[PDB]
Amino acid sequence: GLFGAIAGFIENGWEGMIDGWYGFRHQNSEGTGQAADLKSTQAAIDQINGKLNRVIEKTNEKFHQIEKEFSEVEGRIQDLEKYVEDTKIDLWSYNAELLVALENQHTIDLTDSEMNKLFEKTRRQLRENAEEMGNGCFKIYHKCDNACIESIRNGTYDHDVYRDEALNNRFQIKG
Amino acid sequence: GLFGAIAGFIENGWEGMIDGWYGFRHQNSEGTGQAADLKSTQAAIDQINGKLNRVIEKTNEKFHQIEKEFSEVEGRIQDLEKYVEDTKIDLWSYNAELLVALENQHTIDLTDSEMNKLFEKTRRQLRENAEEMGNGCFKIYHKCDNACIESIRNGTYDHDVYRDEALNNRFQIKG
Amino acid sequence: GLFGAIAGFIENGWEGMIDGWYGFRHQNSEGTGQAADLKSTQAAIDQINGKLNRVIEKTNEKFHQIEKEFSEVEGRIQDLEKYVEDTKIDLWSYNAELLVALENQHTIDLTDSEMNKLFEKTRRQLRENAEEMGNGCFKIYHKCDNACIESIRNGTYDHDVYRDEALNNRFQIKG
Amino acid sequence: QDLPGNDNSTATLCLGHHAVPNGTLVKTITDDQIEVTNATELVQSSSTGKICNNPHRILDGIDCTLIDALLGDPHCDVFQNETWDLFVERSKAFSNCYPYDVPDYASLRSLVASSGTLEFITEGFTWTGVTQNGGSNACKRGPGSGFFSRLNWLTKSGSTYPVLNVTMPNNDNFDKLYIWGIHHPSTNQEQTSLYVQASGRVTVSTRRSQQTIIPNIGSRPWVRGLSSRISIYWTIVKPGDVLVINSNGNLIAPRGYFKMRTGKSSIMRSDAPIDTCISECITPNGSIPNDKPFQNVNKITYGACPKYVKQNTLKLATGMRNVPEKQT
Amino acid sequence: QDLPGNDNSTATLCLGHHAVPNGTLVKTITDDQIEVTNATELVQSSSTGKICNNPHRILDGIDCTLIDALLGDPHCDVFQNETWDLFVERSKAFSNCYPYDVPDYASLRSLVASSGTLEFITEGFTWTGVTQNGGSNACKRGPGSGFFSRLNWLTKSGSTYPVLNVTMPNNDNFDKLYIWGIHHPSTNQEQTSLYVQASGRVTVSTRRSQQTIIPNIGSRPWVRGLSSRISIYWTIVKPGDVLVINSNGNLIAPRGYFKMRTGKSSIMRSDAPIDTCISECITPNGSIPNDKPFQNVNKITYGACPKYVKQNTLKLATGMRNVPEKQT
Amino acid sequence: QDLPGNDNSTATLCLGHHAVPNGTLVKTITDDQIEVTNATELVQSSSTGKICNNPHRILDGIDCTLIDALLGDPHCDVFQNETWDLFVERSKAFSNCYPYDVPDYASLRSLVASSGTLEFITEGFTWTGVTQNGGSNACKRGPGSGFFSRLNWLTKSGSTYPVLNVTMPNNDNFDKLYIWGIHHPSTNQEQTSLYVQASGRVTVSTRRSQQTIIPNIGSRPWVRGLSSRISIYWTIVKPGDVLVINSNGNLIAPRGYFKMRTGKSSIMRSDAPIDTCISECITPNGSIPNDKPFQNVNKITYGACPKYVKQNTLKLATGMRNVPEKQT
Ligand SMILES: *[C@@H]1O[C@H](CO)[C@@H](O[C@@H]2O[C@H](CO)[C@@H](O[C@@H]3O[C@H](CO)[C@@H](O)[C@H](O)[C@@H]3O)[C@H](O)[C@H]2NC(C)=O)[C@H](O)[C@H]1NC(C)=O
Ligand SMILES: *[C@@H]1O[C@H](CO)[C@@H](O[C@@H]2O[C@H](CO)[C@@H](O[C@@H]3O[C@H](CO)[C@@H](O)[C@H](O)[C@@H]3O)[C@H](O)[C@H]2NC(C)=O)[C@H](O)[C@H]1NC(C)=O
Ligand SMILES: *[C@@H]1O[C@H](CO)[C@@H](O[C@@H]2O[C@H](CO)[C@@H](O[C@@H]3O[C@H](CO)[C@@H](O)[C@H](O)[C@@H]3O)[C@H](O)[C@H]2NC(C)=O)[C@H](O)[C@H]1NC(C)=O
Ligand SMILES: *[C@@H]1O[C@H](CO)[C@@H](O)[C@H](O)[C@H]1NC(C)=O
Ligand SMILES: *[C@@H]1O[C@H](CO)[C@@H](O)[C@H](O)[C@H]1NC(C)=O
Ligand SMILES: *[C@@H]1O[C@H](CO)[C@@H](O)[C@H](O)[C@H]1NC(C)=O
Ligand SMILES: *[C@@H]1O[C@H](CO)[C@@H](O)[C@H](O)[C@H]1NC(C)=O
Ligand SMILES: *[C@@H]1O[C@H](CO)[C@@H](O)[C@H](O)[C@H]1NC(C)=O
Ligand SMILES: *[C@@H]1O[C@H](CO)[C@@H](O)[C@H](O)[C@H]1NC(C)=O
Ligand SMILES: *[C@@H]1O[C@H](CO)[C@@H](O)[C@H](O)[C@H]1NC(C)=O
Ligand SMILES: *[C@@H]1O[C@H](CO)[C@@H](O)[C@H](O)[C@H]1NC(C)=O
Ligand SMILES: *[C@@H]1O[C@H](CO)[C@@H](O)[C@H](O)[C@H]1NC(C)=O
Ligand SMILES: *[C@@H]1O[C@H](CO)[C@@H](O)[C@H](O)[C@H]1NC(C)=O
Ligand SMILES: *[C@@H]1O[C@H](CO)[C@@H](O)[C@H](O)[C@H]1NC(C)=O
Ligand SMILES: *[C@@H]1O[C@H](CO)[C@@H](O)[C@H](O)[C@H]1NC(C)=O
Repeated sequence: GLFGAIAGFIENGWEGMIDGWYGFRHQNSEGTGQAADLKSTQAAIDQINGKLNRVIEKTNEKFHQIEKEFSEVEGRIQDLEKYVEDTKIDLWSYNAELLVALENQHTIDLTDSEMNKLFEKTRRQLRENAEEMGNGCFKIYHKCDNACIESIRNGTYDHDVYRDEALNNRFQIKG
Repeated sequence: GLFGAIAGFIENGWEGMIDGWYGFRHQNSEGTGQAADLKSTQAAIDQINGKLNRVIEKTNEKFHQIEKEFSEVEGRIQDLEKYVEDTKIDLWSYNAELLVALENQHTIDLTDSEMNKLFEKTRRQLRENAEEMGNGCFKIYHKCDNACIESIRNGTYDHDVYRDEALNNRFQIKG
Repeated sequence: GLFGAIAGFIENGWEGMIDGWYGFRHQNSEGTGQAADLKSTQAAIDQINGKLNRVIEKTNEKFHQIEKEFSEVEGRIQDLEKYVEDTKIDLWSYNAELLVALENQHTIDLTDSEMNKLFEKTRRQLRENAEEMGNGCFKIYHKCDNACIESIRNGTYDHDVYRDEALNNRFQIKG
Repeated sequence: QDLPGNDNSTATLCLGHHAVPNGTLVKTITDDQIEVTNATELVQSSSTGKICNNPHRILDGIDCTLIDALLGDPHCDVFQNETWDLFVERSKAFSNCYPYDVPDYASLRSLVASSGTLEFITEGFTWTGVTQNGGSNACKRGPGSGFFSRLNWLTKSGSTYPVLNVTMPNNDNFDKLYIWGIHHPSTNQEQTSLYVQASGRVTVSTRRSQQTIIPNIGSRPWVRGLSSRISIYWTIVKPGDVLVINSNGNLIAPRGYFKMRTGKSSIMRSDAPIDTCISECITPNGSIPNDKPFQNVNKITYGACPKYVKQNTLKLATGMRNVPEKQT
Repeated sequence: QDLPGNDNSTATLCLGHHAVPNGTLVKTITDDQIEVTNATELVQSSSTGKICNNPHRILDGIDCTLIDALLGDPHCDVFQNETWDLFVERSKAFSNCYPYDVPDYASLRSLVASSGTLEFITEGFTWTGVTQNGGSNACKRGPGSGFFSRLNWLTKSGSTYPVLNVTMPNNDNFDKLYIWGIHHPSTNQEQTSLYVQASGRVTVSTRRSQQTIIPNIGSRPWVRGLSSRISIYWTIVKPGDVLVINSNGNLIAPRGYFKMRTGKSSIMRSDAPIDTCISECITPNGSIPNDKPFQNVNKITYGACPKYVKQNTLKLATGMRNVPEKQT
Repeated sequence: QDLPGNDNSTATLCLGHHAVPNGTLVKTITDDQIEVTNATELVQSSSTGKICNNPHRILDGIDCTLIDALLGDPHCDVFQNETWDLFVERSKAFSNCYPYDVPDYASLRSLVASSGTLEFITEGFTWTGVTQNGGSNACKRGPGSGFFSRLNWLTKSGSTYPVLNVTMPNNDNFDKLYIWGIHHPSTNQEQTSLYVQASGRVTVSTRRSQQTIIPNIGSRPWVRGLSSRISIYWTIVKPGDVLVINSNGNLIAPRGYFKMRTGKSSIMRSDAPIDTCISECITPNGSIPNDKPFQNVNKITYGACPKYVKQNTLKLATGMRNVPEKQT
């Protein structure tokens, strides 16, 4: 969508992730593992619900209106009675059709955004110790065990702790 | 909003900033200070005004129309006269309600954008001499006095001047 | 637009680029060149066509309706016949005017996006071997001949190959 | 820090989003089939087929149309003084009394249908010099001949039909609806037999209005053994006004007034069954739930209903785009 | 290159945006209360309570309705040849002359109200053999009996009412509106006293149309001492056409024509005071400013007015989201 | 890894987008003139000026209006049993037979115009005791006097006009439209010369309805040598019902029925030339292409047409923003 994460730099989705809408898979010292991110999952879900409720808000009521079916042929007045209703229906139909198209388009960029926002947030947190591989995976240039992965995920990762190890592994090598 | 700066990576607003909508706060070896950015302030304001003017553009005029209040009971024709007006009012009401909702939603992402655009712009200018602390603050890794802060703000900062000092302070240290 | 690339960090367009909507100009050891990018050019064009087709989709047909021109003065019924049509026309006119304004606004951010998406994509591919000059040009810090420029363009550039040369040229120098 | 930080390994962290094997196609500004994770339908397209008799007061008309229930066709006597939020009128309804026609039938049906009450008050009209309570064999009431319960057919007394000139003041604080009529005889002979004058006349007026109708003599098609017709007219008399009925023959006089109220009542043609359940939205196809914003069941509705639309399906995506990881 | 000399230090630069202590809640696609820095109201919900007499030509009807000003009820003689952009009609207005009724009152009020002029031209109709200028005590003009200034009541001369057959050609290049009427007597005796024939008739026609009305005799409710009524009719005669009036009795003849124009004129029922100020938008509640796009004051409007909406407030956010330091 | 690449240099890669020298201004949410690379127009604002005779069946009325083609004015005899998807009615059309008027002309023109056929079936009505086929010099048919091809003017036979009482059952499975009328004489003498009774009467009825009209005697303006008029009325008789025509004089009787269908047919007033070409959308200004979604040619349309809008141009940007590099 507008941000280019979903169906963009993040090649495809994980049918395996049954516990949330956005999340982390990882491969480290102690093996591999997956974990939904619940804050962006809730952020995407709340906006979609808010949107949904506003569309479902109050069917207004109408009681005695005009006749909309006729059994005799009458001419002028019945012609106007049919024309009023036919133009009311075409106007409300254009309205429903434009509404779900703007709505759906927005829902698709809104979730694209939440994805990219989680990506950028993780990026900012890893500071100088990781590099973007460009497919939505960061290469972390220091030993990062499962508690380390869990601190990135729960937003408490301290980059400073690993900066000297990371910078060394990342740059120096032989060039 | 879609960009995640306002009410996102930038934790909260400054009630103290009374001179513009977006701006800078800094702490350097000479003191601390604040300064509104007037270009992004004008960019956000102009779009909102443009938007506003288009909504306020020309009330069209109507003179002799149909009767909208009756004192006797008449049946068929007066039933149609009420149904035409009631469906006109519900259609124009749906229109005003959808209009301000799309409009407001856009105004919120539009200003979110202007914020993030100022952030990215500053980022690009500091080149290799600063790091993002992830809360909308850059750590500048070289001595930057008040004229130096002012050059970043007025867009004339030359990164090259400070590159060797910055790269040293930033990387080398001990890892 | 929302992303700040077009008429933003990319100062202006190239009237010279007659073979696509987005693209690359370069300068390398082998000389200088220009080349349209056809994937983002197709992405921007397809969305705009999709949008266009939906707007042009099916004129619905109407046969016998009400009279819309009168030669005698009749009062009550003819007053209603004029009021129904006048309110139908103002409602469909508001609809056409809001439609092209939302549409156009979106078309402008949609193409702004495609630009910025090509920019970010290129950025991610060059990894540690280039720096953003902030005007939409990357400085590539290693010798990159025409086939090298071609691999960046056709998305097969391997950063690892040039990483040691790049990191050296980029950092070390004298600070 | 610690000491010579030698253990130089790396980790990989990858961000991603879910995908489902199924997925639903929705329309967009730029595409008309894009697949998303999940969607919800906004067009109610199905009725239960039954009119729920709750919360509105539904009055099943059975084989009476509202106008016959109003006039008082014998077979509709069940409906006297009845009230309704919605009068359902059935296609099977029939008339079975003196042949009549109502000049602006549609307005009278309208006006009564939204008054919502058939509450009838009898007034003491005094017709001097004519014979009251005429009846007919086309309007059998029980064994006997009869006529509409609410109208009073006056014919000559002995050898004269005088000029009737009566008045009835509206002294209450509400409007009064008076239904009355005129008799169109088949032959001049029938005219003079019943009303003596060879040309009758009815003038009904208030301070605010007047209607004078003259009968029309001639043969119409045989209907229930008769070629004559009566035509129904109505007069609303506001508080403080006064009815004056003046006739020379052919009057079908009122027996009092219906009271008029203001409410949410209306009438609907439907052969759907009424049933016990609560539903707010009524359609001639039966009630429909009003949880969705739009509906495609029927453009005729009573109560809190979704807005009728031409489309039969409109799906609102309620999830991100589906980009599956294989599809199993 | 640049030679630092001695300083080794860093600086911190932080970007941010303003916030206000107050803030306004607005509705969104995804939220219905989100707080922003500032908003502006789009629904005009209040009237001044006065009809500004500028720029449109407001004609206060005082206690005349437009139809009585048209016919020429004595108490409305002030309105002769008057013109208006908006005729304000007051609830206090009353009629005070011969009891009349206008069959399609609403169309005649409409048609005159948007013509916008009561300019009346007298034509030299010659009625031979009847008595002109009949008047009544229900229409007192000054001390005497009178009648509508613009209509001419003809009764018999001596012992005859001939067959009137007159003509008046439209030779000008504009349409002519002729108002005329018929007299419905209370009793056959009144009929023959005034018009001799026991049944009158009025036929008014052009090359393009014809109307024949026959009087209706009978008693109506006493209004200003009378039980008779006159009913008003209208005939527009296009350029080059010709009026032929033909009657046998009961004619209330025209004295000439009103001219018809085409304009922005209309009529409005309002008891609001007229005042001096300029306002483009008029509502029966008084004028309203038309700076906002929508309004919720009244669905009846004349002039450049905001579109009426059901909502009483709609705020357009004109600032970013309010995320304060402290609280709200 | 790679050995000493002696020269270590850099490259510059710059991303950009096209720009065009020309560019088009479009409206936006935030701006009303922003320049883009390219745009497409959504308002069709021009007609060819010709009504394409394909795919709809256009019937050019030449100098007959549909109602005269219906009644059968001699000069319109060409239109007998004709059919149309669109009947174009020309401003030049004229009537040229006995002066008539149709009380609800607009409904009769409507009802026939969408039936779409003038297919006329003659029925064997038997009028006993009157003289059929009356004609007039205002309705010349060829050398002779004549009358509407589809109506039958009955006058007295010898010294009597009996009471006509005839019937015609609808036994087919479609509705029948019967056009009939009444003759309004100029003078009582004309009345008695033609119809003997000094007051005629026509009553036409089915089981479901009835209309009684009485003639109106008096002089109207001279039209084609006559001061009399006939007024046209219509009666639709449903399957299984029955027409009963009953008269005492002044009847202009039907000669059979028009059949009514249900279709997409209509009528349009236009002096545009018909031409050969296929166009789906017809406007009284000529056909217009329906490729754009909106149109500003005319609010009157027949067929698949763009929605009429007040705007004469609306451009949908179909390209990015134009930010050129040179000057202007
Ligand atoms: C004027 O003409 C109409 C139509 O020609 C005459 O109507 C018909 O009158 C007869 C005799 O009253 C009706 O006959 C009855 O029919 C029923 C069913 O067949 C039967 O039960 C009776 O024993 C009798 O046969 C006939 O139905 C009726 N038809 C219609 C369509 O109205 C009318 O009588 C004529 N009137 C005069 C005064 O000449
Ligand atoms: C036909 O019946 C009506 C209603 O019964 C009669 O109307 C009433 O007629 C009387 C006598 O003209 C009216 O009386 C007058 O009332 C005024 C007001 O108090 C007073 O000034 C007079 O002294 C006299 O009492 C009465 O108002 C009137 N009422 C109504 C509602 O119209 C009518 O007279 C009868 N006509 C015939 C020819 O029998
Ligand atoms: C009732 O009054 C009307 C209007 O005053 C009379 O109508 C006029 O009648 C005369 C004689 O029939 C018509 O004259 C004709 O004029 C044409 C030329 O236009 C001429 O060629 C004929 O030979 C004939 O002279 C005149 O046109 C007609 N005018 C109008 C507007 O209708 C009518 O005759 C009077 N009727 C009675 C019974 O008194
Ligand atoms: C984050 O994860 C680490 C490892 O489990 C734990 O020690 C720390 O307390 C967690 N903090 C929060 C807020 O979850
Ligand atoms: C930017 O700021 C520095 C420090 O005040 C000043 O010397 C320089 O000229 C400024 N340039 C502009 C364009 O303001
Ligand atoms: C990319 O460009 C290089 C240089 O022309 C070429 O060898 C390589 O095969 C290209 N790959 C693709 C997919 O175009
Ligand atoms: C699809 O969306 C609707 C409305 O948000 C929700 O009730 C439903 O549970 C969703 N389906 C799934 C599988 O989440
Ligand atoms: C109808 O209601 C009125 C008012 O309560 C009552 O007097 C009258 O007798 C009722 N008649 C019937 C048949 O219920
Ligand atoms: C509802 O009723 C109408 C008329 O009977 C019918 O055409 C329509 O198809 C029905 N729709 C549904 C959902 O029953
Ligand atoms: C709020 O917005 C309106 C319209 O843009 C503006 O006139 C007003 O001054 C704004 N309020 C403040 C405090 O800026
Ligand atoms: C009305 O206007 C006409 C045309 O100027 C004039 O002849 C006539 O006398 C005027 N009458 C009055 C009462 O103003
Ligand atoms: C305007 O007038 C109408 C009718 O008098 C009243 O119901 C409405 O509340 C009034 N509104 C205002 C803002 O005065
Ligand atoms: C402008 O847009 C229209 C519709 O997309 C297209 O047919 C036309 O070729 C475009 N013009 C150019 C120069 O590309
Ligand atoms: C009109 O059509 C009917 C039915 O085919 C036919 O009997 C009749 O003779 C036709 N008349 C003319 C003039 O075409
Ligand atoms: C179409 O016809 C109408 C009425 O003749 C005219 O006012 C209008 O300007 C015409 N428009 C075009 C595009 O011909």
